[PDB]
Amino acid sequence: KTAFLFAGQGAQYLGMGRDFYDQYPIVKETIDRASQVLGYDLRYLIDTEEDKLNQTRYTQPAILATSVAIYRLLQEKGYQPDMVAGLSLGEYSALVASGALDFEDAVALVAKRGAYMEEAAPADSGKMVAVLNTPVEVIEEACQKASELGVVTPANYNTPAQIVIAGEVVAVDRAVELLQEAGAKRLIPLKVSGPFHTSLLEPASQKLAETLAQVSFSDFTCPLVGNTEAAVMQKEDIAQLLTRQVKEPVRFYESIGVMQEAGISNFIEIGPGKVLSGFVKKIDQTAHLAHVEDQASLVALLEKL
Repeated sequence: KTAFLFAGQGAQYLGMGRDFYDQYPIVKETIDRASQVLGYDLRYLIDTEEDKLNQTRYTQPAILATSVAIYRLLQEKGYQPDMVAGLSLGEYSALVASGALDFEDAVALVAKRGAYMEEAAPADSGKMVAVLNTPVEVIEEACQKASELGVVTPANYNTPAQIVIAGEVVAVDRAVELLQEAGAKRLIPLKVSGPFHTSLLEPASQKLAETLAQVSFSDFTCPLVGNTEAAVMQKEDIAQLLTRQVKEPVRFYESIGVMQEAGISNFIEIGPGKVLSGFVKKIDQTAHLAHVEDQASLVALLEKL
């Protein structure tokens, strides 16, 4: 019946979760637990350090702790998910919600993940273009022809009409030239992060694989649809899949199709932000959808209960 969709990097904002934090002990406990694991006050970072909040190595545990706290709050109000998924970093939040990853383990692990991603691909390096309203085949082909010139592949399959390509500057420029020729009307350059979810991140993925080998995963208490394979993840595959996730495409709409086939009717995006909700509305405007990131959005959800 219901899937929780967890936020990814880029949706953070100063003060996120603070309303919940003061009001709900399950929230304060979750954030202060992450603060202990980290060796610094995450609540103060989120509330006051805007530049650090936007630095990958802090963004990742900030969002994960905030999201896990929001999911845990939803659990206290009587919402339990039947399936989960999360956007990139949000996959780890979903791993925590799905019972497979310990919360304190997650917090340390994403601080490391963030670090490795940031060093291997800084926020201003390479290029990312959102290619709107063009067939997937065209985008893939364009990126293929352009690959002779360097790394360029689709990074984020968001909707059938919204695919972000990423990689190195010259190679990505050659890709959009091929797209315009092919007739692509709407190509939006993005200044969000390094070219994540391409082979450029292979060095990152090596370090993460060593770190992951140390992480001990548990049984899934609920099914999780993974970013990489757009399929329900199996316990024995988690680390191999998280290893590839940082250097391979995130396949969001295909994942939403697996959940609709599993018969899920209702979607709740766990904040910060409403990015996944925007995507699922395009995938299927008839799908029942809600997001929770703050007191107002919590009430809008609960008043249907």
